[PDB]
Amino acid sequence: AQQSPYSAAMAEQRHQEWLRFVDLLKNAYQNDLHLPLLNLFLLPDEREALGTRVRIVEELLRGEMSQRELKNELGAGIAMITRGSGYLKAAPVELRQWLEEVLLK
Amino acid sequence: AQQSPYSAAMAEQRHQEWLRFVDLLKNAYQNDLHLPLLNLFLLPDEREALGTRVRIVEELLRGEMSQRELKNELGAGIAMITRGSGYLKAAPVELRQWLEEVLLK
Ligand SMILES: O=C(O)Cc1c[nH]c2ccccc12
Ligand SMILES: O=C(O)Cc1c[nH]c2ccccc12
Repeated sequence: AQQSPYSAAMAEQRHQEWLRFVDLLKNAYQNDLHLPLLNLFLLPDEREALGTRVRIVEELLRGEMSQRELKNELGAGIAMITRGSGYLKAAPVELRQWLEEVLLK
Repeated sequence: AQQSPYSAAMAEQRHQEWLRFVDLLKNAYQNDLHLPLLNLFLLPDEREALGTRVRIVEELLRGEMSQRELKNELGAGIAMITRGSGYLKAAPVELRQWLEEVLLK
């Protein structure tokens, strides 16, 4: 319907594969195997990017850090700030409010 | 290139930033917010890569697919298979045993 069968079939396969990762990691957390699982599946630079993205989201929500501090401290230029801001705007409000509670105390 | 206090301090700061993401995601799984959280923090191509890496690891552990089949079906050339094989060999025994259990049924 929304996609032609070739595109739909590939998208469904990718969706199943993504959820398989999500469920594997879900159970790894319950078994205290999440740290080595994430070391296996994410490269060091990918893990660093995730740590830095959390700080970018935190500082965007907090509102105190300047654009130039975002670049110099977190490597986030104008375009990245605009993309990150867009992701926050697109997220469910419930997630955004939860992030505020957890990341901002 | 023996580590200096400067480099050690920055490495520990990056480590704490990574653990902060890990804990944030742990708590999102507990509140059923992991799916929107992962859409915020990972780009689509990064999510696809994680889904494909799970299949690569599964098929490496199962040992049935050939190198040509891994390339054709999963996009994993010989260099990536060598890296992935090395990550599995370096994983802690508890993780390798668990992955064999859950990925191979
Ligand atoms: O080595 C890479 O290019 C990325 C990567 C990270 N973890 C992996 C597990 C299996 C296959 C590839 C990867
Ligand atoms: O847009 C990017 O360059 C990657 C990215 C994904 N989620 C983010 C959240 C905050 C800042 C950057 C990103």
